Amino acid sequence: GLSDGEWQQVLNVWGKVEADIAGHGQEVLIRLFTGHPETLEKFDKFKHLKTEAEMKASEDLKKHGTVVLTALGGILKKKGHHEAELKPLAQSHATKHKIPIKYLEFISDAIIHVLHSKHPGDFGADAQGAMTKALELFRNDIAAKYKELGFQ
Ligand code: HEM
Repeated sequence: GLSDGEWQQVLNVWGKVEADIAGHGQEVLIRLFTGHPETLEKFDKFKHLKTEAEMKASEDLKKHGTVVLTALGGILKKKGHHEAELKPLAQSHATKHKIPIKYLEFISDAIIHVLHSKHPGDFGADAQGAMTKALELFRNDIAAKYKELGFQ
């Protein structure tokens, strides 16, 4: 649960992401893949990427980064009222993609990392606190659907 002030910060920070959704999406995925190589194995269409240079050069990775952050932004803009939006994502990630919740923790931290990297000094303490809570909420609601499905 976030306060309205906190949601306001989240959506303020998100305005930064939306000015360049593909650049942000790209850097998030790269941070995930390089920080946690086992995650790369879950993508049949990225598993070929051996080096970070190849990742940076991949237009399809940038494309998918856009898809991911477009979906996350859709969800964030609901300010917690995201059941309809989140349920299909939980179900596809549990049943088709088979993504353990640990990896959603990974990408959550990666988003925080990227925001500091692209906006040093422009991502204050309050903003980090709000974004972190929002990603925890997102993660926690997915976690509930995972439990329901018996997925580890
Ligand atoms: C903020 C977190 C995430 C969001 C918003 C998100 C969103 C999406 C969306 C919208 C799709 C396409 C529709 C679908 O298949 O349901 C997708 C596909 C996929 N996601 Fe996620 N995702 C997230 C995190 C992750 C993580 C952490 C992993 C793995 C470590 C992952 C693995 C995949 C894979 C393997 C696909 C299918 C890719 C393909 O073959 O086209 N996702 N994701």
